[PDB]
Amino acid sequence: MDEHSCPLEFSSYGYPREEIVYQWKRSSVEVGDTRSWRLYQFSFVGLRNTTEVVKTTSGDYVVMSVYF
Amino acid sequence: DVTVILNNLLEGYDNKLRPDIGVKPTLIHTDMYVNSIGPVNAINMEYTIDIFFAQTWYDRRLKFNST
Amino acid sequence: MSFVKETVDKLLKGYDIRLRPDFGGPPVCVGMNIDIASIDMVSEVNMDYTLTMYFQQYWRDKRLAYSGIPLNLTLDNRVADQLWVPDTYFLNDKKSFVHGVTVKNRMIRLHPDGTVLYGLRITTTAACMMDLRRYPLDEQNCTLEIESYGYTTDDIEFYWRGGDKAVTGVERIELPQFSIVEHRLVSRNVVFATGAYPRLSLSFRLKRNIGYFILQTYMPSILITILSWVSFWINYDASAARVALGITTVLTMTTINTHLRETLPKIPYVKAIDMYLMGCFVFVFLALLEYAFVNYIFFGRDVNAIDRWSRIVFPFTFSLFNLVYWLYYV
Amino acid sequence: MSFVKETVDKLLKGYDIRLRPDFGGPPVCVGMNIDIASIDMVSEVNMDYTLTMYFQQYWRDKRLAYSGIPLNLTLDNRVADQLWVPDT
Ligand SMILES: *[C@@H]1O[C@H](CO)[C@@H](O[C@@H]2O[C@H](CO)[C@@H](O[C@@H]3O[C@H](CO)[C@@H](O)[C@H](O)[C@@H]3O)[C@H](O)[C@H]2NC(C)=O)[C@H](O)[C@H]1NC(C)=O
Ligand SMILES: *[C@@H]1O[C@H](CO)[C@@H](O[C@@H]2O[C@H](CO)[C@@H](O)[C@H](O)[C@H]2NC(C)=O)[C@H](O)[C@H]1NC(C)=O
Ligand SMILES: CCCCCCCCCCCCCCCC(=O)O
Ligand SMILES: CCCCCCCCCCCCCCCC(=O)O
Ligand SMILES: CCCCCCCCCCCCCCCC
Ligand SMILES: *[C@@H]1O[C@H](CO)[C@@H](O)[C@H](O)[C@H]1NC(C)=O
Ligand SMILES: CCCCCCCCCC
Ligand SMILES: CCCCCCCCCC
Ligand SMILES: CCCCCC
Ligand SMILES: CCCCCC
Ligand SMILES: CCCCCC
Ligand SMILES: CCCCCC
Repeated sequence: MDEHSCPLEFSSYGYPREEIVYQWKRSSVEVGDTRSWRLYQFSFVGLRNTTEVVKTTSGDYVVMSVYF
Repeated sequence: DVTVILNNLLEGYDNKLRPDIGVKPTLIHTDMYVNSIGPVNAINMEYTIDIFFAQTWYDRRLKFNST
Repeated sequence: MSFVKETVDKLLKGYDIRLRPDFGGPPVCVGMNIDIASIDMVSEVNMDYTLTMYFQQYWRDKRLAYSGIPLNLTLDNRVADQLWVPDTYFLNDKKSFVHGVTVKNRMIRLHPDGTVLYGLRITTTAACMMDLRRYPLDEQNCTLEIESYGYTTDDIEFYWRGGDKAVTGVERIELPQFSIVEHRLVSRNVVFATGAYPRLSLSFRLKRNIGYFILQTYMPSILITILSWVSFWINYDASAARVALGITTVLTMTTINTHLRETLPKIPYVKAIDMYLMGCFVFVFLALLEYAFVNYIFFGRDVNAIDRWSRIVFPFTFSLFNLVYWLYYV
Repeated sequence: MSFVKETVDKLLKGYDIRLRPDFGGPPVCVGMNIDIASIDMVSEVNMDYTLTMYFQQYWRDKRLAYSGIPLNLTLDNRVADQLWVPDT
């Protein structure tokens, strides 16, 4: 009876927040016909979009993530 | 026409450096289209996903005027 | 000898891979052919199938036209590096490769009219969903979709060369569990707001063969269910015998269930075989509950009424359940 | 704007990838950081474990020194093929 929010997150590897900044263009992200997806254990409830800043030894990086 | 323009843009343009190296951050607009969220392999705590990932930005060095 | 050499030398120069044939002209029409060598394995767990095939494209290029040489030229496959080819690719691919031994399994052929035939030996793990709601009594609808990554229909067009004879070698395929029933070719254009992209589709319909399950899944379940009904003819005072028979039939059905799922595909998906096994489990459970009632009412509190009616109801109800199951799922 | 360009150009020119920093000098000390992104699996049967990490190495090289550019130069990754790096 478990529900999960699996993330998919990406960012620059070498370029910190002061060099390259990312932004969601419009409408966040698009999904096709969910009936065509290869999910049998689970069912897709809905996704969402997030942007934050992560601090590491190299610097601060803009991390863009999508939760399913 | 297309060949000369194709070869002309490569003059200079050190690709070592990002656009606006000393001016400002390079703004990149990203779009994602999820073809399918593949099977969720709970044994390894992972899941497959197929995406069309399209990123766009601005590089003034690549400007060329033509039809 | 030398005339052929200088002919190909002049052919190679002046040729730009970065530009397609007739860049300012109409779209180049690409005919496509397939010869399937072996469908190696079809997986329900991953919902995909590996397919080894001889893919062939076929397109006219004016730049690669030569005259005075009636013999067809089968150049070295490495020559394909220097020649333009379509951006064809498979949309439902998960992983694919081209065989490298002994040399890269690739071929390029020129013709005196300037036509190009480009063949590759591709092993691709294509993806197709599988409606396993009726497993093992199911038929799958698996497809290979072939499209151009960048070009629209205005720049390149795809069609099946040879029409219905485009794909061959299907008769040479003998899958270990499936039986190919039909294959279909569809050439169309997927239209978006920006423009229309060409697409081809090779769709096989695969029927599953059930004789494995009929002999090691269904027949054992039916015979254990009948051996459970044997309890109703045992004398009502034989508590040890009837309880042992009922509980051991329940244990045997549990064993069949637990060891079956070890062999079927690892998918938490509800299937028809699961319904059949659950129904047989419920029937043996009710068979033991019947003796619970019998022992309490008569011994605990001229065959008795409960056994008399059970002897007809249980076979009759199980036959009705089988009828509904086989009619609904077939 | 092109100052960084020709600065990096002269930095790479005359660079000897063969030799370590201070080839005739004392040994060069290499500092190391690790950021464990995850430990994917630990296998008792194989007696091993998978490990994903950001592995970073710090070292001082006088050939790659620049002035008049008060900013840390993050370069394209392919430049790593053109500079000396430890054989870790
Ligand atoms: C280029 O990289 C250098 C080195 O990473 C940056 O210099 C460092 O800047 C940070 C602040 O952004 C300094 O941190 C602070 O130092 C004081 C003094 O120890 C300490 O009390 C604070 O808690 C904090 O750690 C840091 O000391 C300084 N130097 C070093 C060697 O780390 C530099 O800012 C970067 N960017 C530019 C434009 O140069
Ligand atoms: C060289 O290849 C061409 C095209 O593949 C061949 O042209 C065909 O040849 C067959 C048999 O020789 C004929 O039945 C066809 O009518 C020809 N045209 C087409 C469009 O198929 C040509 O014959 C080959 N050269 C040979 C065999 O010497
Ligand atoms: C969901 C099934 C629950 C079964 C619970 C076990 C009951 C089996 C024994 C019942 C004995 C008969 C009791 C009623 C006798 C009577 O009505 O006079
Ligand atoms: C599982 C369904 C089949 C069994 C149907 C059982 C029908 C039983 C009818 C007899 C009920 C009366 C039993 C008590 C008789 C008595 O008074 O001793
Ligand atoms: C569905 C594939 C065909 C399987 C044919 C199975 C034949 C089994 C023969 C059973 C004979 C039982 C004899 C019992 C009495 C000795
Ligand atoms: C996605 O990002 C855009 C831009 O930041 C934002 O307008 C939108 O509301 C976000 N999506 C959701 C789920 O709100
Ligand atoms: C979950 C599958 C249930 C199948 C029917 C159970 C047997 C009913 C017999 C009256
Ligand atoms: C899989 C559908 C099984 C339906 C069972 C209905 C009960 C029949 C016996 C009374
Ligand atoms: C399942 C057995 C029911 C008997 C009711 C008297
Ligand atoms: C009394 C005998 C009934 C048999 C039903 C198959
Ligand atoms: C094929 C199912 C047979 C069941 C007989 C009771
Ligand atoms: C005994 C009846 C069996 C019905 C199978 C469809």
